[PDB]
Amino acid sequence: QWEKKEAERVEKNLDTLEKEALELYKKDSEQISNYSQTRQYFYDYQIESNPREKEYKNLRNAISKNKIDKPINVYYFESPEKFAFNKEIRTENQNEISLEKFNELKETIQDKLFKQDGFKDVSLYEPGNGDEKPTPLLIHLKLPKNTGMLPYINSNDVKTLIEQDYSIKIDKIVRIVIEGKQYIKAEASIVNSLDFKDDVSKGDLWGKENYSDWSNKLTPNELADVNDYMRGGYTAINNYLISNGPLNNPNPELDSKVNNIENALKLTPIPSNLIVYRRSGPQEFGLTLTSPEYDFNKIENIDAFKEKWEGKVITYPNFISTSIGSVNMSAFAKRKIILRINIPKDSPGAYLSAIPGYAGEYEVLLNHGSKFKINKVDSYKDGTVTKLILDATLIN
Amino acid sequence: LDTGSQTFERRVAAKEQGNPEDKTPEITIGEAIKKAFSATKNGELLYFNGIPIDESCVELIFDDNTSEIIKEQLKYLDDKKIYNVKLERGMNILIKVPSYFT
Amino acid sequence: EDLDTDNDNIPDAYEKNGYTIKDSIAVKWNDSFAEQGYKKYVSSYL
Amino acid sequence: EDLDTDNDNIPDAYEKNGYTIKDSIAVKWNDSFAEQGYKKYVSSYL
Amino acid sequence: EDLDTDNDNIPDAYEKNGYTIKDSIAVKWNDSFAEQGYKKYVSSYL
Ligand SMILES: [Ca+2]
Ligand SMILES: [Ca+2]
Ligand SMILES: [Ca+2]
Repeated sequence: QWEKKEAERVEKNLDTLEKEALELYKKDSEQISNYSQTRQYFYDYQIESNPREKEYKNLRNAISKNKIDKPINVYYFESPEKFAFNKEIRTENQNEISLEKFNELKETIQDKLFKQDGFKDVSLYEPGNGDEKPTPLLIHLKLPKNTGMLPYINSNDVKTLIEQDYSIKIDKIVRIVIEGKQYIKAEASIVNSLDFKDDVSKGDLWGKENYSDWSNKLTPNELADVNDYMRGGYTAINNYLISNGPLNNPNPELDSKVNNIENALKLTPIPSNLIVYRRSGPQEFGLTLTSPEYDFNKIENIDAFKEKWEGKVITYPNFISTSIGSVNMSAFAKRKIILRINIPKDSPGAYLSAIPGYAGEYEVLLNHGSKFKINKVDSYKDGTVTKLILDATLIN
Repeated sequence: LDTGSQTFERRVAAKEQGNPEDKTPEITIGEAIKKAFSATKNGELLYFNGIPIDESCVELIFDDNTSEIIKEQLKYLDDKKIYNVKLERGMNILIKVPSYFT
Repeated sequence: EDLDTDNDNIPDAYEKNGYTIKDSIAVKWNDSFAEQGYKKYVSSYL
Repeated sequence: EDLDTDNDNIPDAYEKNGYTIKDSIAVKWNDSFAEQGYKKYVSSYL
Repeated sequence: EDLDTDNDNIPDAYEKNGYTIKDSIAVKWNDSFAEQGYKKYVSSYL
């Protein structure tokens, strides 16, 4: 009864708009959670003028009002598709889990990183009798200190609503038996990182805070090649690097060009873990706008792109100019693939847009030839179009 | 266990007889006594706080059912010591420490 | 197939034709392990 | 192959063959660390 | 990511070698600030 009264206490000493948000959540958590997941990938006015936006904000600002003082263990069910397991572990009626499917789920979640987002309802105990057990996969996570967790009551039980803004690393999975059915229990960890999903104000603030003292320690030749890379020559450098230079056409002055722009990135590494974004076109995945595969409203297209790229390692021979804002721009509003790179600490690269005078806004650059492992491929709908988000990570 | 001045009561888990799906590990009466009283085992001697509670240094009292079970089981093994019976879920063992011993 | 109408983690065919429990899991009754100590159960699948 | 039927943070083989606790995680019982003071535990894996 | 086993906001190395609190954050004990008024704490990391 203590936790009951504490949850009913927290749910009275808060704003009335927050009460309205949470009460709307008590019935329509589906589309609210979908919005908290896919909200960051629209336009500025699209985000602000959206009706479901503000109450999200409200409920969001409720979550952050109740932080915990010590790490807390939580448990929640999860579908295996959330971890790029595109098949069934066991039918919801079956009771046993095959050794083969277990080993497959093991080898497909061995050492990946899965970024999370949106609202999530969790509990503080293992599910038992009467509890809802929808999926054969149970995640046991440890939330760190200062993590907003709002307890609430759906008129019969108590739940803990949190917002997840981290990436999960599954360590070990085990077979469990609950009430005569076999489940998979996975141990997860939190791998925090820096993120500025839509509020790019904080983003470029931190950027020009950290890299204002960056360019003032460069040689005039490298600053020259950096600024003529910025001002149009980047196209030529990209189609020179992807033209197989160092093996087919050794170009001395362009080799000097590329080595000076590459050394102009390994001087002040990225100081923390960043969540960087980049819209891109079909020409990088062996596709074109006139191909039928680009029509991602086809279930078979999403499935084939998953089978062809999910869990693979892409290698980009040219430089990857990227942005730290999930918001859609008009310069590349026609692109439909969104690569979401995770950059670790002490990584080569730099936020070149610290010095004004560039077309690309909030743009970061990292060394060419660094591979990206794709951990997850999911999709969302911008208006009528179906665009794909590609949770990937820098694998050095 | 009854030292003479104070007693110590213990419950030790044992396996059910007619049950294949009972996985309770099966120990002997000596191992059960050592576990239940934190006794120290030097070589062959079992010691409580300062008292030897060896099978020969104490008096083992049972009820009729336990006395029966132990009597029947002693006939089927060498080294006929009571501290080697298998503790079948219902024993009522009472170790009594003697007041005078040599 | 395996179908659980009453939702008690024992399939219908097992409940109507016979089953036992091994490692906390319901298994279809085979007479061979009548002598290993396992008992045969039947119950209502509704 | 690891397996925890009763879901009590101790694998099945460890419970049915012996284990001990080191830094709050169950480890398989090696006969070496009996002189360090560790004890050997057995339990029901069900 | 430093190791905290018992989940009490103090890492293992700090608990077993010496620590002190500064601005509500546990920091590794340096003997330089013993005269600033800080005290050296030790506790069990389990
Ligand atoms: Ca049934
Ligand atoms: Ca176990
Ligand atoms: Ca600690």
